[PDB]
Amino acid sequence: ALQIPFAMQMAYRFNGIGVTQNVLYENQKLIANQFNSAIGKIQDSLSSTA
Amino acid sequence: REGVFVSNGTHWFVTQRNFYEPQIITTDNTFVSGNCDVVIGIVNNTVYDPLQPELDS
Ligand SMILES: *[C@@H]1O[C@H](CO)[C@@H](O[C@@H]2O[C@H](CO)[C@@H](O)[C@H](O)[C@H]2NC(C)=O)[C@H](O)[C@H]1NC(C)=O
Ligand SMILES: *[C@@H]1O[C@H](CO)[C@@H](O[C@@H]2O[C@H](CO)[C@@H](O)[C@H](O)[C@H]2NC(C)=O)[C@H](O)[C@H]1NC(C)=O
Ligand SMILES: *[C@@H]1O[C@H](CO)[C@@H](O)[C@H](O)[C@H]1NC(C)=O
Repeated sequence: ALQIPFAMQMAYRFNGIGVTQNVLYENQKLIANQFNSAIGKIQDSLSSTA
Repeated sequence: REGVFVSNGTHWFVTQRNFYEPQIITTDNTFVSGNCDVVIGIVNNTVYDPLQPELDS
């Protein structure tokens, strides 16, 4: 397990799908907020959809 | 363009992600997008321009 800053990990994840990493870095706050909102939506779905 | 930036404590280098092989940071290793006020964690260094010494001499 080789430690790496999470933002750089996401930069690799973005490069792996054909999106240049500067898109991640310039939009890091937006991406983090979208991730957190998606997780909250997962929580609401699991808490409400039997 | 490929790899990551690394520092040995005094100098910054760029090397491939899966094998340590430090190279001098140049315009042929990196690309420019945006400016210093956007990227979180951006650091100050210098980027060598291989063209400069050819036109200076
Ligand atoms: C980090 O890397 C730089 C680049 O190689 C090192 O600087 C060189 O150090 C050697 C001695 O180990 C000198 O002979 C060279 O002249 C130095 N070159 C430059 C451009 O400074 C630096 O010593 C390295 N730092 C550590 C802690 O290993
Ligand atoms: C990296 O370098 C830039 C300049 O190249 C630094 O920007 C300076 O920031 C101070 C603090 O607000 C200002 O007073 C200076 O006027 C800025 N410089 C310029 C040219 O406008 C930046 O702070 C540096 N960052 C680090 C971490 O060293
Ligand atoms: C990394 O986190 C430390 C706090 O643990 C902070 O002081 C430092 O400025 C941060 N550096 C970057 C590049 O985010």
